[PDB]
Amino acid sequence: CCHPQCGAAYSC
Amino acid sequence: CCHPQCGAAYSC
Amino acid sequence: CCHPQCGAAYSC
Amino acid sequence: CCHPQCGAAYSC
Amino acid sequence: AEAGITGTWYNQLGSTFIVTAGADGALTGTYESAVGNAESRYVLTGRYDSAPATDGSGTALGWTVAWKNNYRNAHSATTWSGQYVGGAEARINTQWLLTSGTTEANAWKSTLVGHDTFTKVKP
Amino acid sequence: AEAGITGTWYNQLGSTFIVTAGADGALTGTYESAVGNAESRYVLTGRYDSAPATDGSGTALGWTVAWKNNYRNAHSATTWSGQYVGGAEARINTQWLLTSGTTEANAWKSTLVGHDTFTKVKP
Amino acid sequence: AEAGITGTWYNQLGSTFIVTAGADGALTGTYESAVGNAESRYVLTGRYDSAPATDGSGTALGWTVAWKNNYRNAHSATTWSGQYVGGAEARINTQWLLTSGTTEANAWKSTLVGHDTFTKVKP
Amino acid sequence: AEAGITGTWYNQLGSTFIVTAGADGALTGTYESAVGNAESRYVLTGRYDSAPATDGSGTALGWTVAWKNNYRNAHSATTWSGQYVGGAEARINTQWLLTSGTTEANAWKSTLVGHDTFTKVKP
Repeated sequence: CCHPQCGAAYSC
Repeated sequence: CCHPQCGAAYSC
Repeated sequence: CCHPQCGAAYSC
Repeated sequence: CCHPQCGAAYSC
Repeated sequence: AEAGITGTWYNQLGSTFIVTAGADGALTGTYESAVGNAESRYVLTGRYDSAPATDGSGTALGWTVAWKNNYRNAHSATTWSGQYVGGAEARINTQWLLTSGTTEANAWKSTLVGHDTFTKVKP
Repeated sequence: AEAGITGTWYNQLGSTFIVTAGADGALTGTYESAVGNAESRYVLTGRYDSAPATDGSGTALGWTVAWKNNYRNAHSATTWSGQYVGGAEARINTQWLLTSGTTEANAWKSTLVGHDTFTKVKP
Repeated sequence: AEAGITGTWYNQLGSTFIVTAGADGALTGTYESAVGNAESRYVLTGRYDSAPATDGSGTALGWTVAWKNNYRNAHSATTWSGQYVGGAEARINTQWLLTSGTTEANAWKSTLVGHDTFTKVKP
Repeated sequence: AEAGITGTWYNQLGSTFIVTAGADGALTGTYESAVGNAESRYVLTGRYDSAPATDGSGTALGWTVAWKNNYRNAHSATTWSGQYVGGAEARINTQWLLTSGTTEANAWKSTLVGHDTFTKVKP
């Protein structure tokens, strides 16, 4: 998950 | 049309 | 339910 | 367009 | 996973999806209510990816049911689009579109959208 | 009226599809691109209301195309849901769902949605 | 381009979309019919990408209208999702979801789906 | 009732949103991840039926989140449309549309569709 919607608390 | 979305400006 | 999709066994 | 639907042409 | 898809499936509402997966990507079957009476049985036809990745990805597929049989006609049709996921708890996750035949005036409200999850055992 | 549906239809994106409407409610044919060469042709199957309302309403229908043929495989399937409307300028108005086979982590973003309008005359 | 979005827009059905784009990414306005009477006006609120890409892409946005004003209440709400495309023929291409309040038995059919294209001049 | 809606909601995927339901029909709040870091917080705005029916129907609503905050921009926006069902285990059942800003060429694949069910109990 890289999109904010799926809770992407990471930086791709 | 009986719903505001289709421009319902009448009385159904 | 009056539509075949929601499980209508017979027409309403 | 790299997908058959958007009238794609060849591979990708 | 032709073997995986072929068989009887049940959604959250109780409906029964009986399908056969052909070797060339064809889907054929019947869609009926939980009771199974003949008057609630409708023909279905669709397609599926007959050569999916074998790395754990799902198998894409879709099918259509026109709501008309020898006993009734609801002047509408529904298409299910989604993917088959095999394994201990196999499931077919879908989103669907239900379109009703309407006059030009009611066309804007002709289509309903929803989602169904089918499993091998009754919900 | 299978007479009205059977034939060649063109959409806005430049795609083409030739379909035959059986008297039994089945839709069969091929979906292709502009040029229409063996590489971009895909099998399509669906269903339609073979006995529509004669009150001016449209004819409900739907079909599926799994994007795999002898030359390519996009591991995905698209379903079109809509209605046929006859007349001097006949047309098939639809909405579609395109689902790709995905791993479980990406399942949430596996389905695209859009709309297509097909006519009997090239755009 | 709040300078692009702010203003009056019209869809293919004759409805009028009056909106103001805040520099913070907020959308505020009113949604009404052709007649434009107070009884046919409804509040709308939404959001938009206030710093779009400079690669020629559109500007993503979305807004909601609950169908209740001080005179009528349709117990439903619609959300439009799409993008603004500037230039000579500026427009907002959208797809929408109309959900109606329903009982559990009817929740399966609570949502309609469609698409609207908004332009700066009446169609 | 705004009281029933006001509060913290969680979805099946870990996301969390804190919303305040105004007496006028406004929804204002924040959508964020489980971790809850300031970098994962986005503003949300929407509307809801503030005077629902008393016939067992759910309460219609919808909201929008443009995916841009002070730390990131995904050039996209999502709209959720659905209804609030109160009671022992209250919940919000929704369907959403996620649109990304795209060039004209890729406009056909600009929107994803899905569904989310939110609850007041951390699942």
